[PDB]
Amino acid sequence: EAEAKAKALEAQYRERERAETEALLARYRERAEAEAKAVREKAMARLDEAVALVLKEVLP
Amino acid sequence: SKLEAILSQEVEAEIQALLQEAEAKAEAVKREAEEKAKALLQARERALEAQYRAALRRAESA
Repeated sequence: EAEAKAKALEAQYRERERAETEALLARYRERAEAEAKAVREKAMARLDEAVALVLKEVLP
Repeated sequence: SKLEAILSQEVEAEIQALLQEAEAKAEAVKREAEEKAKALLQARERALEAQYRAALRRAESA
């Protein structure tokens, strides 16, 4: 009956492991999904200058 | 008689040293199992615990 305890412990241990890594991905990933976009937007607006600059160097 | 009394009395006092002995020869078995068992449930807390912490770390690290 002690072998039973441990076998049963493992189950739960693996279930919880599963659940934590599986949950971890959602949570972690969605900050990636958010920030990547969020550095884009910062650029998007103010973005003229790069082209303007680059054009000046190559143009002559 | 009192003669047969001494033989009774001897035999019984010997009997009780066998029976108590018998208990002790059991008691160690009983308590051995208990000790063994403790080492089984604990040792399996250990391995599985590593399989937890390390699982989450690499998951975060990934």
